[PDB]
Amino acid sequence: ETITVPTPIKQIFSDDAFAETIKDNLKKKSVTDAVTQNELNSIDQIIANNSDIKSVQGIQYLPNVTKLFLNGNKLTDIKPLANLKNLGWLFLDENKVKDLSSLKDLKKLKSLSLEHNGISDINGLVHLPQLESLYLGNNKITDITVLSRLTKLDTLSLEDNQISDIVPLAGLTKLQNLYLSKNHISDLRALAGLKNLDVLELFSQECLNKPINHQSNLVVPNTVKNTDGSLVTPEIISDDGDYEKPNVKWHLPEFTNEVSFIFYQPVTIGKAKARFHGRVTQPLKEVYTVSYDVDGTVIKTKVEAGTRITAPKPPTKQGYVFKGWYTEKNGGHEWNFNTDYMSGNDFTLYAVFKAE
Repeated sequence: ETITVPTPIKQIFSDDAFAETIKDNLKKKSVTDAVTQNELNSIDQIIANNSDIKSVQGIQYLPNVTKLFLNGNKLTDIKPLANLKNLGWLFLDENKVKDLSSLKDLKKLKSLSLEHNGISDINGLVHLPQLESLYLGNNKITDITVLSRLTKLDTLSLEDNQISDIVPLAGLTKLQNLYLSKNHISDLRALAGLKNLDVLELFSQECLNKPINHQSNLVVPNTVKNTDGSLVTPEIISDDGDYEKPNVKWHLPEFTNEVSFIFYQPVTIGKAKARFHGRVTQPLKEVYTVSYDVDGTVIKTKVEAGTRITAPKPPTKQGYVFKGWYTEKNGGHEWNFNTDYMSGNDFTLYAVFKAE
């Protein structure tokens, strides 16, 4: 990883955009100009944001780089970084970098920015417990279990992700700046002990409940909790709903597949002021009851409209032969379970028998 003769910049740095970056850093006239290892050793910092760079191949010949600004490029592989032992600041916003394993030996890294990279798996960050700043906004992260090992972070941005479980942050008492907006957070109890916060953002939380059946009189528990576990009063409720603590209630005379409510709660933690803001969405299934009548005795089961009915075990009446399930006791037509789907209303099916 060392050149032994003067070598043109373009020969080492194969990406045309990155070659111009080295030329400009060294104040050279052309990417064809020859450079020496002593000149490469002199590079402490590279600033090449928004420069259409696809590859940093060649950077492994720069042992003394401590600061690397590469926001807004087209990078995917970062393996050439693997042995830059003195790298302290790495900014890789707006790329497509997913293989964080190349970072595992960068033990002097103090600041890491990886926003807008499509990342979901951050487990590779376990090898960087010394990090002080971490920017992971605009990604697809759900599991932040690993962050309990990052006990040196004072700055953490996780905004615009898919996080619901923030329990791994509870012990990270060094945090001073914490950006968590645009996530799925409904329970702030994990934040209660972060007494050193100065800046906190908690806006636009989208919280999705598991679906329940639609009913005429609907009750859904309020699941939004402050740092002390207390319920956050809804800011506004859809469909003319009302808040009857601890439950939100609606009268829905006609079926609808969703209700929702928005919440707002001012929050103070340590010296930090924040606005806890978000929406809880409740999907609803339209279910009705099939009643099976067997000579006056009925069993009822609930079935979603538009789905197939599972036929019950047929009744066995001595001296007769079961013929089918009919829409009326005396008369009507027979229900065909393989092709007729549950209707949008309650109804009864009647067992009919015939003589031997």
